[PDB]
Amino acid sequence: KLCSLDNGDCDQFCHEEQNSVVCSCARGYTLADNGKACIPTGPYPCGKQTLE
Amino acid sequence: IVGGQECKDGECPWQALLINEENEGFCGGTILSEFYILTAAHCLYQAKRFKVRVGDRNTEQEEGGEAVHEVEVVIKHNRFTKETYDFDIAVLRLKTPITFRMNVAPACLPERDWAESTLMTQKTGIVSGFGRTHEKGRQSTRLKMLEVPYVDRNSCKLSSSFIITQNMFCAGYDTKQEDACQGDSGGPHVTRFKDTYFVTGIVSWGEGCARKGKYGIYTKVTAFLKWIDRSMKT
Ligand SMILES: Nc1noc2ccc(-n3nc(C(F)(F)F)c4c3C(=O)N(c3ccc(-c5ccccc5CN5CC[C@@H](O)C5)cc3)CC4)cc12
Repeated sequence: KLCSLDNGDCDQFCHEEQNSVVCSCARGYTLADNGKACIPTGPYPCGKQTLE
Repeated sequence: IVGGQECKDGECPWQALLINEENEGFCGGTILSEFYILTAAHCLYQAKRFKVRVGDRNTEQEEGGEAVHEVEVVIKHNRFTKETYDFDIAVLRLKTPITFRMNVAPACLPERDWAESTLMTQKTGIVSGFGRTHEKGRQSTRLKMLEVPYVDRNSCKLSSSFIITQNMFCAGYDTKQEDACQGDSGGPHVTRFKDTYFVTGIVSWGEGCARKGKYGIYTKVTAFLKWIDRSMKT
């Protein structure tokens, strides 16, 4: 199932390497330690509506 | 935009507006980074000398967060033709960097394969702009956004009087009165995935607006991701 099942639990980009899920993130984000979540490096990361 | 709603504070921070020497908006754009705007190639003919305004929601008032940026380099896809409206895409390098803030921030560029199978297979995307609120109306003074369904590609080509190329996709409604319109051209079509908004399209053209049996035609960003990447190093 992998990427096809709920985006492989990735926050953003998902692809399959050797039959396993690999997550990655847009520029301005860093992959979290769990290898799934994407963490913004600045105050205005791309794709976020501005609130603060 | 016909129908839909006003972008509320901070809601559409990646929207840019191409303004002519009379300081009026004629087309939209999407903020890609501090130096780069994405818009449509056909917009480059809609004025002789233009600049890019960001952070604006209401063109009748100076809200305070607005900034105008001169265009340093125009990068127009050399395959674009008014005959076909294929390859309707351009990137603009700005002379000065955009400072991100309330109502000013980039949309994400997705990866191709992921975007194709995950973003464009969602129900809908979001288009925004200052364009006409009716096919015969004037430009909007307020920034608007509209949720628009992705349209099946077969249905898309049947509905069209013009050849829908592989660089184009349809979005909108069969009959409901919601659509993009003249003046929205060049602007953002974005798709949401877990509260993060990725650029998926460029408002391109349409047989009038909100018309029965007709959809909005958008430039398929995923087919130009490599090209965009290269333009952003130019
Ligand atoms: N529904 C939408 N989504 O995004 C849009 C962005 C702009 C507009 N638009 N508004 C109006 C107005 F009726 F208000 F004038 C017009 C348009 C618009 O593009 N025309 C249009 C129609 C067909 C083509 C086209 C499509 C494919 C290939 C070539 C062409 C150009 N040719 C030159 C001769 C012309 O007949 C055909 C280009 C523009 C209509 C006006 C609608 C939409």
